[PDB]
Amino acid sequence: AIRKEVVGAVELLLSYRQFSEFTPDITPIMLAAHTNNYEIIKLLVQKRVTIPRPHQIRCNCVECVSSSEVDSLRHSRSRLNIYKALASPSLIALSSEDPILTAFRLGWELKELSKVENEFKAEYEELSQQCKLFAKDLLDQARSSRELEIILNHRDDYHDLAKLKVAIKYHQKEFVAQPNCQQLLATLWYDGFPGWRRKHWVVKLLTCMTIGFLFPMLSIAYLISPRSNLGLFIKKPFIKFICHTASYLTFLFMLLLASQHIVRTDLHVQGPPPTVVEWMILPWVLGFIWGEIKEMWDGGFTEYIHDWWNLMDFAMNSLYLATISLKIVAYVKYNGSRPREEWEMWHPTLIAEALFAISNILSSLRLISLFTANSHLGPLQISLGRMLLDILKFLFIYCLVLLAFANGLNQLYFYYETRAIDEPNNCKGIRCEKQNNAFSTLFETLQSLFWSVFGLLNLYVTNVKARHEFTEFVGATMFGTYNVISLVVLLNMLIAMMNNSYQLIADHADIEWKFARTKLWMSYFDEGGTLPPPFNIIRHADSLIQNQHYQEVIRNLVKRYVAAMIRNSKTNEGLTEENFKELKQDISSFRYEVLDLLGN
Amino acid sequence: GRMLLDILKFLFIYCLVLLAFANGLNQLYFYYETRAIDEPNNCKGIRCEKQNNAFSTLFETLQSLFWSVFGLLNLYVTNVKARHEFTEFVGATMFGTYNVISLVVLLNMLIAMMNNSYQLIADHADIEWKFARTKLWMSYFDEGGTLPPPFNI
Amino acid sequence: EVIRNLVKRYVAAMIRNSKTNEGLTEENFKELKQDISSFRYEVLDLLGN
Amino acid sequence: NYEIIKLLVQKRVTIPRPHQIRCNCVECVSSSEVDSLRHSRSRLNIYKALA
Amino acid sequence: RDRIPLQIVRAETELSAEEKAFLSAVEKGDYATVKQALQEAEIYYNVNINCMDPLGRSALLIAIENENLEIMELLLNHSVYVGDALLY
Ligand SMILES: O=c1c2c3nc(n2Cc2ccc(Cl)cc2)Oc2ccc(F)c(c2)OCCCCCCn3c(=O)n1CCCO
Ligand SMILES: O=c1c2c3nc(n2Cc2ccc(Cl)cc2)Oc2ccc(F)c(c2)OCCCCCCn3c(=O)n1CCCO
Ligand SMILES: [Ca+2]
Ligand SMILES: [Zn+2]
Ligand SMILES: [Zn+2]
Repeated sequence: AIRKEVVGAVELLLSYRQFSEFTPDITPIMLAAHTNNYEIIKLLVQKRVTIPRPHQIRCNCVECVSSSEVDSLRHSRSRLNIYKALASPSLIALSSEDPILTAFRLGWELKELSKVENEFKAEYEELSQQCKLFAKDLLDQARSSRELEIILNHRDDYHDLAKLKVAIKYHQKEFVAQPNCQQLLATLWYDGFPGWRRKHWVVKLLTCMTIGFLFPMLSIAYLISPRSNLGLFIKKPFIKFICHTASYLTFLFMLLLASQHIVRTDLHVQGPPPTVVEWMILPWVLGFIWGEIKEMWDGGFTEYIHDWWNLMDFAMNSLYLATISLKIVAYVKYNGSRPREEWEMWHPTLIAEALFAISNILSSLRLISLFTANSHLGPLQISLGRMLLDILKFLFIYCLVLLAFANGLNQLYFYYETRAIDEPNNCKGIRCEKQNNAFSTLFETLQSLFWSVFGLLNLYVTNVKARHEFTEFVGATMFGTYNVISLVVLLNMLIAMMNNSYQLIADHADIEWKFARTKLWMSYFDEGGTLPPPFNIIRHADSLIQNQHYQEVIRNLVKRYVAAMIRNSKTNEGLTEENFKELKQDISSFRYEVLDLLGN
Repeated sequence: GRMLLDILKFLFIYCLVLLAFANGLNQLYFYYETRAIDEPNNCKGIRCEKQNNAFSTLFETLQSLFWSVFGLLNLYVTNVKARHEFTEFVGATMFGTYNVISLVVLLNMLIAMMNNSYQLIADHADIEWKFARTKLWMSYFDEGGTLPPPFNI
Repeated sequence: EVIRNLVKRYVAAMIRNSKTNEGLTEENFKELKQDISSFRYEVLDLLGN
Repeated sequence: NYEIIKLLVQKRVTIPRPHQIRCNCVECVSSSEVDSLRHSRSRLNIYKALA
Repeated sequence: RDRIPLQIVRAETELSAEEKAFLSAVEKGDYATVKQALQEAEIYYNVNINCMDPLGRSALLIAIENENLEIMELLLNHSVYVGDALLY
């Protein structure tokens, strides 16, 4: 009578206090929670009931290891039943003290259990989703602004968003991507600009360029006096972003002058003194290093190592730091002048110019981390991030298919290795004008097979001297078999897999960009007074009142949510065969009693 | 008309990926710039019979990287004189890293995005052509007496 | 006059289209049960007394 | 419904009028900073009624 | 202690056993018993006709969802409280 949801029968049976369809462990309070009635649950909790408690993961008591080896198919069924009982919206909303903070801590440890239990993965996964819509609905049942301000600023045990920071360390992407939460913030990220309803392409485009140039005077004004009317004008979430973005293009433009010399001296000395352009770049580097080392202090080291843009900065700083020592060693050791055509291959002045060239590439490709603040380029980085999880497995197969062939060819041609002096123009290997000696050693046979994918390798490299004709045919066959497997069978699969992979991330491509830009904005809200890089080197009653105010809103929200969810059912449900029989029985009993009365 | 609203963003990314690499190579080879008279047949730059001086200035390093997309650039342009061997390896590595990013990772995305973009404009493709031809026809209905161009003076 | 006629025809057609392409639900079953219930009660009241 | 609307218009009724876009009267700028989640709900209701 | 107790944290008011048969008779169509409870509550005072069931439904919002136009005219000839009943 609890599986078929009737209310009179339950009460009637309560008052009068070898084959079944139910396992021997189901209890009434546990079975009334798998279904989602609200009036039946309230009748069984007014009498005293109880639900058991499941042990933590990886527990090692004698019971958990004794029972798990006497019956192993019955011990893996009770836990699923208990976890399906505990995770129902009505039971959470009826007997919990804080219904919002209990769906955060229980929808996070129903996903860990989805990894150690490979049998019920789908089940646990789907139970983990009923705990993410509940809080979203309970939030969007609000009717005013004071209620939002009361809810989002509740701290258990000052006035900052002390409950919007807990939803980010649990990865709740539907609770922080809602109209009201995304409208309360935009009225704080645009403080000091009372109206953004301006011409889209001219006036709002020009005001920012106008603000850009003023960053040095703004910085020094904040430095000399922080409480004036010109100071305190930089402590706004937008101006700091503008100044920090503008302090970078100057650095990236003061490097193109060092690549192509505007005016310099001739190049014959071992080590020259640094020129004027180089004298002014060290402050930026020192400021970057100081900022990096300071950021690691007021923050978790584990939190630091969890961002993937940090290794780029580490490599850039290392390659920038090596150059100073490599340039001072040659200035102190060597002296004099000599032509450039007689230096050694391992001269300090030559190895100190390759790293400086390599560093510019890793320093210029970091302007792709700014695409999250725009509406057009935003959803493109999130769709590109998925494409890079497809090439790994095909790369795994390709590396084996290449290591396989890199040995056979090397084993066959290692008898006819000539020298350099006996060859025209004293050139040995590929990259000459007339290519030769392409399959001699193991290091060249790996570069030739790579360069032969684009088409820059000729066919007359398989013709050997000494008149032997049977070997050339085997070599040509081995070279021709490798092309069909790589150019015709593999590249026709990457396309067909990426095409399918792209048509599954197109949906929910706006819920993952707003989370990113919100996490971006939340970094400048705090008062840190971070100057640009160059200038960077110079009791009871309260708690009682809050807890008293926080409960009424919860009560009202719960009432409204319950009523709406009850109403939605009666309108969107169809009929079935169970209904027809009851009507037939009604007519039947009516007929029988009327005939009984009238006939006799 | 819809296909031409897809190449713009990939072009935006490609222009940055090209401006990034157009500097590193130029910064490394600008010490060995020879002259024209000291070269065979008095030809300097690419488009000769024997190509030379392809990474000297910033204007040539932008045309070489473009022409190297179709396959009309050879491999012996990265071999420098003066016997220095450590530089040639870095140059070859910088030249080989740029090809994988442009020929294998980007052209495999334009196809996969245009394929999806085409299967959403197939519907309602007859309501937008009749509007155009109606707007065309409505231009001659008025009495303007427009003679052909030659007799129009 | 043309507007009047067009409005009449459109309204009538839109009303007619609804009655044919709509399904049933749970609200309907309860009213039928109540009809039978009240009929029964009043008939028993009359006959028994 | 068509029959229910005709019964309420035979008695005298009225619907308010929404201001134009980018209006800058004292009311539109005073009310939009005392309660900003209630002022953005009435306009949607009126525009759903009129259409 | 391996058990979890359960209880109600946000309590509300409840109904007596004399104000329940009234609302139960309203939901079935019985017309001769409701008319007697409406008359006994004017000489003696034991029932208030403006009670509210667990879900916020009173005696006049149960007769609108089950379309009964003969109990509405009976409940209106006696003075009941008509609130936001024209929007339902
Ligand atoms: O020329 C070929 C070749 C070939 N498969 C071919 N041909 C063309 C050919 C056809 C007939 C003859 Cl009597 C001689 C050459 O054609 C086929 C014919 C039928 C196929 F089913 C097929 C390829 O595909 C099988 C898998 C590809 C193996 C390439 C080996 N393979 C190959 O390594 N060479 C290089 C030899 C260098 O002299
Ligand atoms: O030859 C290559 C090369 C390569 N990646 C390769 N190879 C082939 C190779 C393999 C092993 C060795 Cl010991 C030497 C050369 O192969 C791989 C091996 C594993 C990969 F995962 C992979 C590419 O893809 C990574 C992204 C592509 C980077 C191209 C750099 N890259 C490259 O710039 N050159 C140019 C050097 C000119 O001498
Ligand atoms: Ca950093
Ligand atoms: Zn256990
Ligand atoms: Zn307004």
